[PDB]
Amino acid sequence: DAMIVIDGHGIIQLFSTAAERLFGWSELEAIGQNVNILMPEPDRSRHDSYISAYRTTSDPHIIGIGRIVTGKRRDGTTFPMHLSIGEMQSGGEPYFTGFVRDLTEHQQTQARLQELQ
Amino acid sequence: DAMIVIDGHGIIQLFSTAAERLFGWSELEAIGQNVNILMPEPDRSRHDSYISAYRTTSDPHIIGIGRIVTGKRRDGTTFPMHLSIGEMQSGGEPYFTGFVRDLTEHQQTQARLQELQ
Amino acid sequence: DAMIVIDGHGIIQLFSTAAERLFGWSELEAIGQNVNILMPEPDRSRHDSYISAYRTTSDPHIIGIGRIVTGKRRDGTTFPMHLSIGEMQSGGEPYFTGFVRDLTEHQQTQARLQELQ
Amino acid sequence: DAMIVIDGHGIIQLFSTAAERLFGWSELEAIGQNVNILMPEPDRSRHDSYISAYRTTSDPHIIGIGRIVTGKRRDGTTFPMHLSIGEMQSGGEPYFTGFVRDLTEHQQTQARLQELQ
Amino acid sequence: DAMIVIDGHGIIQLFSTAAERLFGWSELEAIGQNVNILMPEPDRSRHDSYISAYRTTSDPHIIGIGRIVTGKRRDGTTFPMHLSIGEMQSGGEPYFTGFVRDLTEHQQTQARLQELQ
Amino acid sequence: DAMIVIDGHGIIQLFSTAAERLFGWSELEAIGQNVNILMPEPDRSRHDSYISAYRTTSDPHIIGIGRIVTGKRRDGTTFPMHLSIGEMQSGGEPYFTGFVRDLTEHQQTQARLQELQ
Ligand code: HEM
Ligand code: HEM
Ligand code: HEM
Ligand code: HEM
Ligand code: HEM
Ligand code: HEM
Repeated sequence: DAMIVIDGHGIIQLFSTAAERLFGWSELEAIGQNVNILMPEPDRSRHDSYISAYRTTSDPHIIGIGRIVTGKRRDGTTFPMHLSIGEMQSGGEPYFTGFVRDLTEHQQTQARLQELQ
Repeated sequence: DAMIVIDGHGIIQLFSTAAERLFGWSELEAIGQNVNILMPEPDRSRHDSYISAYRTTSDPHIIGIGRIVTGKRRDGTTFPMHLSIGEMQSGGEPYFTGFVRDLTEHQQTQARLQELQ
Repeated sequence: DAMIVIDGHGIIQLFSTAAERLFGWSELEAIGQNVNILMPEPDRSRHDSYISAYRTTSDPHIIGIGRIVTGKRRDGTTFPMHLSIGEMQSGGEPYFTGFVRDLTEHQQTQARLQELQ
Repeated sequence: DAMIVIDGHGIIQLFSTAAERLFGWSELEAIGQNVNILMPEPDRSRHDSYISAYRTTSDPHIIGIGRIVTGKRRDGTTFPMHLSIGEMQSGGEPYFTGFVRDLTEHQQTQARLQELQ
Repeated sequence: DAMIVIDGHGIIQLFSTAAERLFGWSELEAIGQNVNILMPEPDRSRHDSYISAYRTTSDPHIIGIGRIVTGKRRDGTTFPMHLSIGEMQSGGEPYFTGFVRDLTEHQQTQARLQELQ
Repeated sequence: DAMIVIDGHGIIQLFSTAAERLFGWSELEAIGQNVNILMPEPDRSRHDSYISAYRTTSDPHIIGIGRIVTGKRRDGTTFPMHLSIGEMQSGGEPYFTGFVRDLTEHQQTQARLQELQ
């Protein structure tokens, strides 16, 4: 699956090839942008508050738990995806790694089985 | 899973043992019959048009894509199944191979999990 | 997954560690109790009749078939689980083995994919 | 896979259907016999010492670890199998559960791949 | 995996796309050729005798059993593969279906793990 | 599995929790060290030449191919592992991501099956 690394403020630092395939942004396009560009509203506007809340409280909601969420492609289409977040440290500052698993195929098979009785 | 081979007009040429188990027709019973006997209406009556449309346009809908569809047993019961279609040539004429995966178990587990809250 | 063994009257004889983790009862707590404590009503009150009906008729409903059912934890929360039942004999009397697979994760992933369009 | 339950002295108390298929002994034949009948020498003669050593020291070698060992069928043929052992208590005495996974297929595929260059 | 269909004399009748990828022969190249071109000697020269022996005796060695064998590519390189054979009838004559699973990756991983201690 | 990120000179920039578990080095201990500390000789001394050779030639040996290699823990024990390498760019410089899959379990099961006939 796809891999993204962000700094303590949600800025994309590293964007894997698979992330380019999934989200539609090239590495140069994605790096330097806030990770919130990869999700729809309301999560998009709230994303910084999610990171800030974790830095303040150290209380995890997805970190070490995982969660299926809605992601957004550059073309504006949305998709279901599983998200796991790793916490790292480099040069005195926090960095977060995001592993993204596209569940579009799963969602469609399930809806199709439901739709066929 | 089950395997069927048809000629360019939808006539069953080869019918595997697993196809006999799934559809309820023996090989001798199935061979020489149109593949449309394995599906309910409206697909059943439209099936020849689907094959003819592909021979004319060469524009695929399931070939090289795959699709979950409703199949029909000889006893008249229907079931969800995944279908993949391979295109072959033998003695100057087109033949199509169909690989069928019975998704009855999957559909029932899913409906049951949904029904139990 | 979890394993439980009961006598011909539904009394728990053996309760695996994994069963302790899933149901919330320790082995000493569970042993000597009727297996009906592991399920909600109406199955709970009917459970003895299910065992008695099998001893009389020898007609199986889950034995050698399997079934997804709702189980109940000691804290009173319910969960979906797959149940397989094995039939054994020891010292002239019937014993039944129950293999339990927790499908909570499966049910939640499915509901979540459905809820996200 | 196969399931066996023994008392604190290695006597078979319960023998699943799958264990009957794998080992070649029927449930009535197996129950009341020492579990050592299911393995070749030298493990066979040493088996009681393995159980006794655990009761004395409480130091596990397979319990909670697992191990691939050589098992023996009634017809005298041997096979590789994975063994996991669960420890239980019933009516003041220890009982042990053995889950057996036949690895014959695995061993043969591996030897065959090795033998074909 | 790859699929091939032969007549009662070992002549290739149908050759799937995946078979073209695995063996190196195109469908037109393969059709009309004996299936023995897909294996090295000594199996190659003996192959007709294997089919003839089955037609005479009806005693199976791979049919309904399966077997890992050495296959051969057009470029002359050999590889390990699993073979399953289905028996069919069409227009009064026997046809055989061969499902081929390339085990090159498996063999190499295994040899590599062995070579690294 | 484990994840490591290095700069264009083999210096560890990010070291995941799973990498800490596998290699035995904490993140602070690993960061700033050359990736060659994670492998035995001769690869260890040659590692810089492997990276330099890729920067010069752009000719891949593991990048986009994968390879099972011998890794080394801090305690000095070695293990078989599968390695996949991703190539990234950040702030005008190349970075490489390494995904490490511990194959110790696989190697031991295989050796054990071989050793038991
Ligand atoms: C692309 C789609 C994504 C969506 C829709 C999403 C959404 C969310 C949500 C709902 C939360 C928790 C808020 C709460 O429940 O109170 C969260 C937290 C967080 N996310 Fe994202 N996220 C996405 C991607 C990412 C990625 C790729 C990373 C890392 C590279 C990341 C880093 C974080 C961090 C560091 C937190 C705070 C820690 C925590 O609450 O566990 N997110 N996000
Ligand atoms: C048994 C249940 C089946 C059902 C319900 C079914 C239904 C369909 C549908 C919906 C289409 C596409 C029409 C469209 O979207 O415009 C199609 C096309 C086609 N099917 Fe079937 N099919 C079945 C089995 C098979 C089998 C077993 C074969 C081959 C042996 C086969 C051969 C073809 C061919 C050659 C086409 C045209 C190519 C294409 O559109 O990709 N079908 N079928
Ligand atoms: C914990 C949740 C469980 C639930 C909700 C449950 C429910 C049921 C149901 C619905 C039936 C069949 C009644 C019918 O369809 O007519 C049944 C039968 C039976 N159950 Fe349970 N069961 C549970 C656990 C167990 C366990 C762990 C065992 C064995 C240790 C067990 C032993 C049996 C036996 C012996 C029968 C009769 C045989 C048969 O009908 O196949 N049950 N149960
Ligand atoms: C059938 C083939 C079997 C073989 C070859 C085998 C062999 C062994 C070996 C090698 C040990 C450890 C001795 C040591 O390393 O010091 C052991 C221990 C033990 N085994 Fe077996 N065993 C078999 C089946 C079983 C089964 C089915 C059970 C339970 C039903 C069982 C119960 C135990 C117990 C309770 C111990 C002592 C606890 C421990 O050392 O972890 N064994 N066995
Ligand atoms: C390409 C590599 C292949 C090799 C090395 C191979 C080798 C063999 C061997 C060793 C036997 C059994 C002889 C014996 O043990 O006495 C056999 C039998 C047979 N094979 Fe092949 N085979 C290959 C492919 C195929 C394919 C693709 C088909 C069908 C399309 C096929 C059809 C048959 C038939 C019909 C028999 C006789 C039935 C039986 O003995 O079970 N073979 N082959
Ligand atoms: C820890 C055990 C490792 C071993 C034994 C190892 C060994 C090797 C070997 C044998 C080569 C290719 C030399 C050749 O065949 O000519 C290579 C190349 C390379 N490795 Fe490592 N490696 C390890 C870990 C890593 C990690 C974790 C990374 C990245 C974070 C990495 C980055 C690279 C790069 C960038 C190349 C050059 C590109 C290429 O040849 O494809 N290595 N390594």
